[PDB]
Amino acid sequence: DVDLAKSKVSAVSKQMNVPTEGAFKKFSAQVKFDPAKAAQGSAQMTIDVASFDLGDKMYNDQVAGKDWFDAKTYPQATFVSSAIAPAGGNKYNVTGKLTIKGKAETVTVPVTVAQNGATQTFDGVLPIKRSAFNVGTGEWKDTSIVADEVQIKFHLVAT
Ligand SMILES: CC(C)=CCC/C(C)=C/CC/C(C)=C/CC/C(C)=C/CC/C(C)=C/CC/C(C)=C/CC/C(C)=C/CC/C(C)=C\COP(=O)(O)OP(=O)(O)O
Repeated sequence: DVDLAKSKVSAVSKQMNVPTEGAFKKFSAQVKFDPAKAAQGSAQMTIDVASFDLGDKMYNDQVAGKDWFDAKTYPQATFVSSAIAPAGGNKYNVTGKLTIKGKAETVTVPVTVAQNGATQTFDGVLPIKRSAFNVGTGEWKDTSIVADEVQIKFHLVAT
């Protein structure tokens, strides 16, 4: 499987002179994938949500708090695949369970895969609604302040 230092998971939000992008500095992931048997593959990711870095300590503290991630109550977010559907041209629709702030949803993410030497790379973007996971509640429900749509971007490098 993977390499954190070589890999990146980020989230892009809007409001609306944006992107505002933050990156999770601590996560793990496991991938098992052979394009000759793609549907037999699997992947999981576990993110340490308190490691989310927007490049600003006050923003980082706010987003860790109860109305946002509530990182003390829910320290991790997870994705676990259940199916992989080839989409043609090194693209695969990867379906699985995304759990954020203790709320689970089935999601399908388009992933592009490349191999070069002993390295495999997995790139994709998953749009979600933060409200679906109750991320940014209370006064932060107002989507004229922070948009509901958040794009989760990942670049996973294995071996
Ligand atoms: C074929 C194969 C095997 C492929 C591999 C498959 C594979 C590994 C796929 C991976 C797919 C996925 C889903 C990967 C990600 C996995 C996980 C667990 C993702 C969860 C990440 C996560 C916690 C996402 C939630 C992100 C959210 C909703 C973040 C909130 C966004 C945020 C913090 C916005 C804050 C806005 C900011 C910084 C400031 C606002 O400032 P403000 O005060 O309002 O300014 P003003 O007042 O001026 O307006």
